[PDB]
Amino acid sequence: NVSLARQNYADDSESAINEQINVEYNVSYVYHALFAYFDRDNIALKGLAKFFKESSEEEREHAEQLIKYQNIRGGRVVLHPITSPPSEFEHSEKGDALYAMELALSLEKLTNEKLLHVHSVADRNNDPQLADFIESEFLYEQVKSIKKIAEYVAQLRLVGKGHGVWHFDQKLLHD
Amino acid sequence: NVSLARQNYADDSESAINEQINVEYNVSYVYHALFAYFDRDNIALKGLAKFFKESSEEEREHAEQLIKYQNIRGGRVVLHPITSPPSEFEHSEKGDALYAMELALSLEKLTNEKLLHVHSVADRNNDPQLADFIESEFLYEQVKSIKKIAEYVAQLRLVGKGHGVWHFDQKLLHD
Amino acid sequence: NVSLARQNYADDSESAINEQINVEYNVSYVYHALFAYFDRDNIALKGLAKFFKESSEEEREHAEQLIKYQNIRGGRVVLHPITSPPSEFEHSEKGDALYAMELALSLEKLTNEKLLHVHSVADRNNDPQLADFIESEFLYEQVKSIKKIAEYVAQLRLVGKGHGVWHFDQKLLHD
Amino acid sequence: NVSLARQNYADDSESAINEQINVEYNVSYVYHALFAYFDRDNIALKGLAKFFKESSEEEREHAEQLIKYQNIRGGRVVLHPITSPPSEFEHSEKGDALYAMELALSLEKLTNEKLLHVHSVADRNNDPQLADFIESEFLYEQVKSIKKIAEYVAQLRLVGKGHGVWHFDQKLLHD
Amino acid sequence: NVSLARQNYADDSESAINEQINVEYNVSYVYHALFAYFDRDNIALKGLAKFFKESSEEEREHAEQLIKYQNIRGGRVVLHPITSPPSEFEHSEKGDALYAMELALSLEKLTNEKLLHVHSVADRNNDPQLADFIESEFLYEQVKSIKKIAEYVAQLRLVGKGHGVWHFDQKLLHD
Amino acid sequence: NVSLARQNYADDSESAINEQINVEYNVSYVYHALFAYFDRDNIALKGLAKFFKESSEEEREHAEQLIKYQNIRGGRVVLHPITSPPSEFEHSEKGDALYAMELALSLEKLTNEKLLHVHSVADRNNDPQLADFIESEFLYEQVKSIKKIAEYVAQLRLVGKGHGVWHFDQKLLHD
Ligand SMILES: [Mg+2]
Ligand SMILES: [Mg+2]
Ligand SMILES: [Mg+2]
Ligand SMILES: [Mg+2]
Ligand SMILES: [Mg+2]
Ligand SMILES: [Mg+2]
Ligand SMILES: [Mg+2]
Ligand SMILES: [Mg+2]
Ligand SMILES: [Mg+2]
Ligand SMILES: [Mg+2]
Repeated sequence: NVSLARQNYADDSESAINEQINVEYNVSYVYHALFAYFDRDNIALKGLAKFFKESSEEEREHAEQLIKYQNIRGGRVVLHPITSPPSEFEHSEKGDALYAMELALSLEKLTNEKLLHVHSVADRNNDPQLADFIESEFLYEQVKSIKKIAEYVAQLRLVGKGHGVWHFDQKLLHD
Repeated sequence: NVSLARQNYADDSESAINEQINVEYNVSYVYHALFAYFDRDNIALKGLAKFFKESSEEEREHAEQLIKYQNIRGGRVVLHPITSPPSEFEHSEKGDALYAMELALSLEKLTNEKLLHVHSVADRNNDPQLADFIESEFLYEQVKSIKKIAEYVAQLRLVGKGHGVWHFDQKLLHD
Repeated sequence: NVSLARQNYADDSESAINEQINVEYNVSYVYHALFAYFDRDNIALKGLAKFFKESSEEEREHAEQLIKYQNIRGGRVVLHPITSPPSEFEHSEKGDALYAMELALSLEKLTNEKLLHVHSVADRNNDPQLADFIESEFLYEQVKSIKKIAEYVAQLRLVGKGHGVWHFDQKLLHD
Repeated sequence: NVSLARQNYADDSESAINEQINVEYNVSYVYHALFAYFDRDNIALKGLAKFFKESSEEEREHAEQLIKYQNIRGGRVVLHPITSPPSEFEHSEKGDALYAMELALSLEKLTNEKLLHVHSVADRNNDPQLADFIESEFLYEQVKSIKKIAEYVAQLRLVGKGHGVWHFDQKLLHD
Repeated sequence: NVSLARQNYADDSESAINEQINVEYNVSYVYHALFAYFDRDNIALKGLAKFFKESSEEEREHAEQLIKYQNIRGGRVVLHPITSPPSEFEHSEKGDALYAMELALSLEKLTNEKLLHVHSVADRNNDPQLADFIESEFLYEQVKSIKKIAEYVAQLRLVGKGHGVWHFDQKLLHD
Repeated sequence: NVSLARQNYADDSESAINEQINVEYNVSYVYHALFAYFDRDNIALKGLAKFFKESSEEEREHAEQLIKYQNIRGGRVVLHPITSPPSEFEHSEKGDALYAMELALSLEKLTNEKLLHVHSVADRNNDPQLADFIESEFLYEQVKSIKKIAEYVAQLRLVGKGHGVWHFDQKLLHD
């Protein structure tokens, strides 16, 4: 029936973790839609495809880590529906590549906002282990990832459409 | 914005592949709910949890392989919603372990049924490349997986609840 | 009682596989009779003996693979009687060696005809996995084996009886 | 067309060796039916299946060794029909595993009885080479195999049906 | 003078294979004309030259594989004329590189159409071995090749004429 | 768009190189027809097949070297049609092997005559680099190949038909 491990773990904290699992899965799914777009033969931006596919795997790993954490604390994992992401990332004015990177950046900042919410739930329930788990396993990697993608945005704006985007994509491919 | 690779690839086949991606993703998600249940401290069947987690990873890799195939043929990948799986796999008369394994078996047979439909879609559109992709990459591995899981069901019925289930789980844990 | 794996597997397909198991065993047994003849001290064609003994092992391995396949699909293996092969392969006009190779060739073509029958049973029962299993695991190796033995027939006809047969046998021995 | 090697080798002994080849082949075939039964998905005793498959291979290698011996002595090898073995080894009161092992034990004792007759055939024809071939290559290995299988029968009676049988099977699987 | 191997091999299948051999040779020859053009000192696109030269060698290897297959099945190889390809691939609007890569794409799709025709001939003559040979040895490699070249077309359109084309060519050279 | 490398390179020399490219391709094609004949299951001369296959590859490599040379000198490669070779090489009185080796000898001496023509075109046009290219890259290998094949003709005449030809062929196979 009941968890024998659960201790100092509030219903609201359990719920916030189940919510964060769903955020990470949904963002993982959008990254996989981004991979599927740039992997098309008529788009053919293989570095962007690779980067978005690796980002999809990374976010799913975050989701799996939170599932494991939930059970460590004795909460119960509830897996919520995963929403259908858009399929098309065409943007004639910005170029598809810059538009996709700007969307990835907004994806990372949304994830960060959600993580900061989990942290506030932990603090208001006096759960220092949950607060530390979020800080040490997610918050620092999240701001590093935000800065990295913001740098890609800046570089894609600098090189311009056409040859420059293709070249930035080759740099992404071989990193 | 049109595929330059696409040839002899019907919209019928394109949609069946997008449906199969969704089937594999949903089955992967159910396997992750099964992992999350047996990973609970009060269930504590580590072999079952490991088997279902690795099954979840395998089904996700099937989805990603079909995504890449779609783009090879010049179809457009559409990622459909992933439905929320059940969280509870308690069953007093069968025991949780036998019940979960019988559910895994029906998951694999449902996947096989969907795969056989994709193959008939290929045949009816005279798409021998798609037919052979399904046969060579999925259909043989699928009947092997169904037999493996039916063997686990038989072994779980033989050893009985309690000590026997825990012992079967340890064997799974070390496979 | 009943197979839990069996799915899309017709009674006629199960029967055709049990029949093919018996074909492979019977051909394996005739190859072993061929080995036993050329291994006689007064025949003393050690390359032919070796080739026929390895062919006997190969065909028995085919029989064992079909037994395993039957259980993978959830059919029930029925092992039918194995017929007594002839013991003597003397042929004064052709020479024993050429006569035995021509018989091996007819053995391989009979096996091929039986395999093509299994395949037709699979197609008429809409069993694409069985059809692919036969194609990918048997049909290609079978035509390669038929061409190889036909080449031995042609070479044995070319070298002629006596010294030439003994020499061709030495070539077979060291391959 | 006559053997130049044959010496002190009675037709009595030649026929007894051809009979022993047939005994080993029939026992090998029964062991393969036992493999095919325990390899079923609803039986799923992998250790038993492996033991019986390796027993089938061992008995076939005995047949092939006797074929080679026949030709060493200058007898003519005759390969007799191999009879269809039973397919079903279900036994509610003993349990399938104990029943099958007791059948294996009687198979080995029947083989031993046949071997002892071949030895008496050698003795009554003053064929000390044949007698010593039987003693050195078969009779000691045969009593060792009978004792090993009688030990398996005793262990299967001790552990009882259900969990115990599955556990004994796992020990067999890792031997 | 007659094939002893030939079995279940229709005259129409033999002809379709001989036609496919000629298609592979003609495509190989056109690739060699593309190599000879981009290897000119005043064109000097080394990566495209290398790619077209390796494509010519691989298409010739396909022709040789089909020759060997014809003899495995016991048909007779007939080698037909290889027609003269164009020598000039100058295109002012598209640029030579994009024009040549679009031409390569249509050559691969033309080969694919002929392969699918051979497949249909095999199906119509109930030749599952020939159907499987085309599927497993040619059709999958062909769709991968078509996607690769369509990706090259997309990249050549993205980078534009002049510096971009030269840069894409360097990428192709070192891959 | 004109060659910037071309220097002291006469139109007649350019044309003689394009003619020689077509000579090597046609000879290569005939060697492939010889391979396809001796690769038949009812001919089964594996050494002759291997020799003619590698001769075909060698002559095609000569053609490609002449293509590269043409571009080094600034001429334009023109690829002419490749005529259809014979498919049958049966000769009852000589035997197929001796007849085919005598045909290869004629092929090599014809190629030699064409090369000596290219050399005389170079001399008439005071093109010492072309003359030296032909001398050092082709003429010496050509007389060595001619002597090699003449030696094969003499050995095939000496061993006679049947066992001798098969034996010579085995020697060729292991060279
Ligand atoms: Mg994350
Ligand atoms: Mg801290
Ligand atoms: Mg799957
Ligand atoms: Mg076989
Ligand atoms: Mg296939
Ligand atoms: Mg024995
Ligand atoms: Mg080439
Ligand atoms: Mg090709
Ligand atoms: Mg040459
Ligand atoms: Mg010189």
